Amino acid sequence: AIAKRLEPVGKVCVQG
Amino acid sequence: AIAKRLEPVGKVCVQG
Amino acid sequence: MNKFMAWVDARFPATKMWEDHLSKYYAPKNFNFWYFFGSLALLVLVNQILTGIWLTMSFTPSAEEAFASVEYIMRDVDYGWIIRYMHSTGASAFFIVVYLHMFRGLLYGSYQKPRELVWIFGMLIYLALMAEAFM
Amino acid sequence: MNKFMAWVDARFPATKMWEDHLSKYYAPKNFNFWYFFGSLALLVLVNQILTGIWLTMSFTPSAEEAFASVEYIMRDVDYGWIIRYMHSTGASAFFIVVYLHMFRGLLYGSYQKPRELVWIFGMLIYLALMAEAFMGYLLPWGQMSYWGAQVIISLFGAIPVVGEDLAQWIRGDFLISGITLNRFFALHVIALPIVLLGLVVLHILALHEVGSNNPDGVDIKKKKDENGVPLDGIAFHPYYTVKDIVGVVVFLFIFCTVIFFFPEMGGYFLEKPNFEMANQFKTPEHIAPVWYFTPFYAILRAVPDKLMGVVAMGAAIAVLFVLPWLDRSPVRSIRYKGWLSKLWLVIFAVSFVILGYYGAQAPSPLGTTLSRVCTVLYFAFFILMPFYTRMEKTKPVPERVTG
Amino acid sequence: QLDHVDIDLTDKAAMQDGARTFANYCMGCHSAKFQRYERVATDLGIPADLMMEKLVFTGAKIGDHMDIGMKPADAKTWFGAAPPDLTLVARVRGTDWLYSYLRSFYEDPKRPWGVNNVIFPNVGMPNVLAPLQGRQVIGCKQVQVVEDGKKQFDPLTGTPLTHEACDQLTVVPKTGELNEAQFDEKVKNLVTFLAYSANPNKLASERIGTYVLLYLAFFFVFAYLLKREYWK
Amino acid sequence: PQLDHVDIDLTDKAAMQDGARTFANYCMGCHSAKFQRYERVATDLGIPADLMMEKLVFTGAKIGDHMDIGMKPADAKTWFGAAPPDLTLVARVRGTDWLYSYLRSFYEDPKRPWGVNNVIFPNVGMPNVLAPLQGRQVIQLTVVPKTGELNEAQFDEKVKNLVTFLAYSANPNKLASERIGTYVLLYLAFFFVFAYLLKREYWK
Amino acid sequence: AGDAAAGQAKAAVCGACHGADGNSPAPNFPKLAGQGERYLLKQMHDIKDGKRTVLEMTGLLTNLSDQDLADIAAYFASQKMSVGMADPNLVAQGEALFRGGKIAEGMPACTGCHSPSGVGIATAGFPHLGGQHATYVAKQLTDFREGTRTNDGDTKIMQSIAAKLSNKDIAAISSYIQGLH
Amino acid sequence: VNVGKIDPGQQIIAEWRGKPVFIVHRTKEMLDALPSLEGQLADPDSKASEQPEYVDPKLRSIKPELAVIVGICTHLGCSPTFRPEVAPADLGPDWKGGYFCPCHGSHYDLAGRVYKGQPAPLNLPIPPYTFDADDVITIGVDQE
Ligand SMILES: COC1=C(OC)C(=O)C(C/C=C(\C)CC/C=C(\C)CC/C=C(\C)CC/C=C(\C)CC/C=C(\C)CC/C=C(\C)CC/C=C(/C)CC/C=C(\C)CC/C=C(\C)CCC=C(C)C)=C(C)C1=O
Ligand code: HEC
Ligand code: HEC
Ligand code: HEC
Ligand code: HEC
Ligand code: HEM
Ligand code: HEM
Ligand code: HEM
Ligand code: FES
Repeated sequence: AIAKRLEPVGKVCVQG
Repeated sequence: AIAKRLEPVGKVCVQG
Repeated sequence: MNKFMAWVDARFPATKMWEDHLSKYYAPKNFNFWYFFGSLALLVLVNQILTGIWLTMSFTPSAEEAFASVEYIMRDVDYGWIIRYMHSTGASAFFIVVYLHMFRGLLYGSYQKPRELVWIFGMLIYLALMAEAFM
Repeated sequence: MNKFMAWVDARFPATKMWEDHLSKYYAPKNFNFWYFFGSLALLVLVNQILTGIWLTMSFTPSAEEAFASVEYIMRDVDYGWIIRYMHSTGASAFFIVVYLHMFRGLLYGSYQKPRELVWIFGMLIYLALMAEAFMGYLLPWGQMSYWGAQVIISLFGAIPVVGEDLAQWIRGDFLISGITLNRFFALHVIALPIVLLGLVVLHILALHEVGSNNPDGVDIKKKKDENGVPLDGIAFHPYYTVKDIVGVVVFLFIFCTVIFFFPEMGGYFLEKPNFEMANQFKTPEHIAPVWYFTPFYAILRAVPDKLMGVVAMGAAIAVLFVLPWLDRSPVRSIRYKGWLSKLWLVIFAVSFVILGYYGAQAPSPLGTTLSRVCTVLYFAFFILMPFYTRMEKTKPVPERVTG
Repeated sequence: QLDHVDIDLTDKAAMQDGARTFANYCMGCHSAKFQRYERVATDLGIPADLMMEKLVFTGAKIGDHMDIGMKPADAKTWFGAAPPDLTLVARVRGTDWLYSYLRSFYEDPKRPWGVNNVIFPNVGMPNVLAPLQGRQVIGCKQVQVVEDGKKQFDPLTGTPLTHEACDQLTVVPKTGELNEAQFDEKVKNLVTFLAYSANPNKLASERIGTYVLLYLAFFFVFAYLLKREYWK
Repeated sequence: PQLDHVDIDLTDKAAMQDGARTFANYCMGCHSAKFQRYERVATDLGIPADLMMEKLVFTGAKIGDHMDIGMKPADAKTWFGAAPPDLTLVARVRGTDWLYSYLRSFYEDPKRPWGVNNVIFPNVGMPNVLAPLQGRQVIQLTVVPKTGELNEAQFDEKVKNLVTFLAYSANPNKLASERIGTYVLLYLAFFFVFAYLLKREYWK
Repeated sequence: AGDAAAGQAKAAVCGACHGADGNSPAPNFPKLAGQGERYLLKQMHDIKDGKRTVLEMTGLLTNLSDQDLADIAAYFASQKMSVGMADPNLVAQGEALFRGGKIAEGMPACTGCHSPSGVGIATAGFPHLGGQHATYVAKQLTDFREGTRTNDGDTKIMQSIAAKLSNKDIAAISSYIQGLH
Repeated sequence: VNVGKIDPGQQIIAEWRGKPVFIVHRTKEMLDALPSLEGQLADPDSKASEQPEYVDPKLRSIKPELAVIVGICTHLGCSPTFRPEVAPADLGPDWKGGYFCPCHGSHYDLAGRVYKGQPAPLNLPIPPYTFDADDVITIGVDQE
């Protein structure tokens, strides 16, 4: 709940 | 007199 | 204790001072609302001294750290926010109480003879308070 | 002006206080060198207050800037070095003058009835002074400052149960840090100065209530003239005011000599290692207290046990409080006490000096042996006082002061 | 055992040479951050432009403190011990200690920097004045003979009578720019500058104190007369 | 200018957590909150220390460190023409209503250095950093349709949560203050009755 | 300690790249003349053991024993490094960086560990720098900055120091060092 | 501090409370030699030293594999040098790994126990730490 509420905005795609 | 007394130790040889 | 007070009184003006200033010191019996403010000014002065002493334990009088040290008092020092609020509200209450005290003096002519020196010392106190609060 | 003073006297007991405390206040006429030190203590207290207020205008009570702020005072502030040396030399001179003051009290039995409360207020003043000087010595934030504070506050860790919690609470941190620095600065700059001023007021008030002792121990109040003035009494103002002015000038000569020519005083007024910034991770090869704390340090170092050493150091100061009840001599002045009292006063002075001298150095075999012997003698001067003050034969005190 | 050095704080030339030595050979690792270039120039008699051109290498202003780029933590990591600020080192250690320490470096392969110090054994400081002094070693050299303080000089030449001792600081010949006397003078000037830096108010302190003591003697005369009189 | 009222609830841990997330992601790039610590924010917002370190501490700082940022005030003042002030106490400097109206009043103004102006703060040096969420807002303020992730209601909640966190940041002692003040006032009312009765007894 | 007299004979193979006396003519080859014997020996041991990677020296030191390396290092340390010339357009910045470092960035001046004249500290192992080729000095500073060269020890003295030097700073300071004496 | 990545016979340096804490992964031969070093230590049982009540008096660590020692020499607070080598030429032949203080030549074993007759009067401090997991420890909170 709190973890989802605090998820960072920036999402990064990573190989594999 | 002071200027000679205060000369920096490191001497650099420069082109021209 | 009776024996202890007898011992003290032969060596200190304890009972004589108590009976000259607080007990056996006969003030007019018709003091009203406006005569609370000398004792309240004393209390606010004591509060200012104590809270300021505790603030000085965490304040940094440097342009780089004064604001930061105040926030450190507000946030990091346990109950430091309480002490700082006591201090600031106590400055404001000091001036409230002192203004009401001076206005009592105006209302009842407490500056008139023989209390001219009382009034002048009060005005010196007020000047010192203005300087203290500004600084 | 006559009219102005008449106006004031109707509204303020100015003339009454002046005639009750300084003029028409008849002190014994046989004060000697040993009675200069109350006025000199007042002068040094005023000097400390003024110079400290001015140092505070430039000092920064943070671990990051305290030492740098002291150097800023020493170099950047106009005449700031003068004010700083006045303050350090004034702390050292405060302890010199106060120790000579206390030794006068010992010499002339000035703690005895009726001056027991005077002595107790004086001892409270001494406790406040020790706390003030200890907390001030931390302010420079040098190596000596930091590590002496560390050891002195670790002493509070010797209390068997609450010792560690009490030490942490005093420090305000898990070690000596800028929190401790700022806290001790606040205590040293306001709280203890206020306590000291109040204690000095109470001390002088008690003295004026019971009157001064004199070198002969003669109660001058017993013999009075037809006007009620003691025969051996003279008005404090102007005679002793001018005498104290001369004493103040002599003290100022010595004080300024130290300030302007020997401010460090061979590293005793300003310790050499304290000119290095505090290092939490390197301690000095030998850490010692300021000289005026050295005697008690020696006592603490003389006791092999830690808690027992702390207790003994505390008792070394606490016994002086009960001194007025330890002395059972029928006479006050050492001039008329028996040979035992003179011998034990000599022993106490020598033991105090030796304890201070050996507490200022790193431990040594002869040093440790003499420190233990002098601790025993220092405590015996008080513990045996109720006995050797009775066993001795005292001379008859003259009815009139000698001179 | 320290060596005594007679340090003249009124010698502007010596302090200037010491300041040059400090700025060149010393401020690489050591700061003098409690001391400003402006005050150093004013007290040493160095013109401000000359101080800027000759002694300020860090791009600081004349009024700036003698700070350096080497941080204490970095230098502690690199050398094993942080090079202390040297503004007050003359007060911390004394001038004799500094004079003996800067001349007591000798080669010691067992040590991290290949050198040790008689005054400061196992010091973490590299011998940065080796180019000037030359290679100094714990070897055998001629030392004046002394028997219970019976020091022998040559009556005629006035030079010492010497015997060989095999545990002495000897400078390897033709290894440094300066001979023993020249390096002695260099170290003396450097320690004189450090002594000034530790106590920059010394000369003014003596002057002001002389005037204060004269005034206090005058005032004592008057107070003593006012006391002895009025006590009749 | 006319401000929009917002009811800030400092007991809403979820709202303050969302506001802290928004502050850490969109605001700490230029603004510091250097007068509060990550540890205290986590404690007051109910955020576990590990979760706070993972989700809100991006500078590599410790949990007990102040919420400092890399952008130095001098550099930011040079770059933007004005220094982004520390936002720890901004809710006390400006108030929650002013912040709520300001963060929703950015509109496009090509004459400005950053292409935006603010109704609450005319000629402000702030770039419109929440444009991705609100969308393109133009002048009365209207949001161009299909230009932001959030609608008007969703963006207002985002600003409200952010302002709520800012409100908490300015005054982290408010909840503890109201709790302590209630007992202090109860004791003083209790003490007043005894003092009043004692005075009444003596003044007979 | 090594023997310079025998090192001269043992150093003939090296003189192909570093010059007969250790004063290399080509900028990319460092001058070994006048370099600290301790530093020279440390570098040669590092290259033997792979702690420092010099591809141009692959297998040149494997057959040389410890005493041979000591002799070669003594021979090169017994010479005098020739002094080059600094670029006038770069000498000011390079001199400022060398003598003062960077107070703001906390970069030390090079005059502490390497002498104000750039002779280094032979006993401490701090290399002689003055007169060293600007190209080689710049390459070494870049390698320290990027971690390519890590044989400065666990303390990472020069890696940390070079981390604070920009490319322009590296070029300017190398040019200044080339003419430093 | 994550300690499962320390290869046999190597140590890492953590920073706790301003102080450097050496975390050493002590191999077998070291712990076999330590019981043979009691004849040269002034405080082999750490009677007068400072350490938690839950560490072994001899090994002075929660578990023999890991050694958590505040790397501050008792004598003047210098950081000892880690010397895991068996018989260094300059540590003498009796060396069996440990800590060598460079400032004044104080010696400690791999358990932080000071050698006899050295400037260091006490053993190296053992900070209050615990094992949250087999590969991670916390320096600052006592073991339950
Ligand atoms: C090497 O090493 C060593 C040396 O070194 C180098 C040494 O030198 C020495 C030798 C050591 C020495 C001899 C040196 C000695 C030095 C010392 C003695 C230093 C000791 C100093 C300290 C460590 C400081 C310790 C301080 C302590 C423990 C005291 C703490 C005090 C406080 C925190 C104060 C508490 C605060 C309070 C109570 C707040 C006030 C509360 C109020 C109620 C205020 C009023 C409030 C109101 C009025 C509101 C309520 C209203 C009421 C009451 C209702 C009615 C209203 C009315 C007003 C009537 C040794 C051994 C050593 O080895
Ligand atoms: C002019 C050439 C210099 C003088 C004069 C001094 N230094 Fe240094 N130094 C350096 C380090 C790493 C240390 C610490 C060593 C240790 O703590 O074991 C020192 C120490 C000193 C001291 C001792 C001061 C004390 O209170 O003990 C003095 C008096 C001193 N230094 C004077 C390093 C360096 C360094 C880096 C290469 C340079 C260039 C210098 N020191 C230069 C001088
Ligand atoms: C850099 C791109 C910024 C980011 C991202 C955010 N802010 Fe900002 N802020 C920035 C500047 C340059 C200024 C000064 C503008 C001026 O003209 O002075 C500001 C100012 C504010 C203010 C005003 C505070 C005051 O005037 O007292 C507020 C309330 C503010 N900023 C809030 C804020 C929020 C909530 C942000 C994340 C949504 C945010 N800022 C990001 C630069 C930048
Ligand atoms: C060309 C084939 C070379 C010969 C023959 C030798 N060396 Fe050399 N060396 C060479 C290069 C290109 C470099 C620089 C590497 C770099 O990182 O840029 C070096 C370096 C050294 C060094 C280091 C010098 C310093 O750090 O100041 C040393 C000490 C060294 N080389 C020694 C050395 C010896 C002993 C040789 C003969 C046995 C020798 N080199 C030959 C290229 C070449
Ligand atoms: C403190 C010690 C410093 C200081 C402040 C600087 N350096 Fe130098 N440096 C140092 C060491 C211990 C070494 C040896 C590295 C090793 O053993 O591998 C070096 C080496 C260099 C080199 C390489 C020289 C060569 O390969 O011949 C260069 C080019 C160098 N250092 C340059 C340099 C510069 C430009 C500095 C100021 C910015 C500087 N150093 C400072 C130790 C130290
Ligand atoms: C008549 C007595 C006093 C008055 C009227 C007074 C008034 C004030 C005022 C108005 C402030 C500003 C507070 C703020 O705006 O946050 C302040 C600050 C401060 N005062 Fe005083 N003061 C008095 C005595 C003292 C004393 C005796 C001390 C120390 C012993 C002290 C210590 C401080 C400190 C450290 C600050 C800065 C911290 C803070 O702002 O809370 N004060 N004072
Ligand atoms: C009995 C009275 C006092 C005594 C015995 C005393 C003693 C001391 C001592 C010994 C020091 C250390 C000085 C040093 O070694 O550098 C010091 C420092 C200091 N004191 Fe006090 N002090 C007294 C009163 C005061 C007062 C009233 C103030 C301020 C109102 C004050 C302010 C300071 C400051 C700011 C410092 C730090 C600067 C410095 O160290 O010189 N002091 N004090
Ligand atoms: C530290 C600041 C102190 C100040 C400013 C001070 C002030 C004075 C003064 C002005 C006098 C009268 C003149 C004189 O007898 O010298 C006096 C007397 C006295 N003082 Fe102090 N005093 C201080 C500390 C102490 C201490 C620490 C003690 C003892 C522990 C003490 C014990 C006494 C006694 C017993 C007397 C009266 C004895 C007699 O009349 O011979 N005082 N004090
Ligand atoms: S610093 Fe460790 S033995 Fe002295």
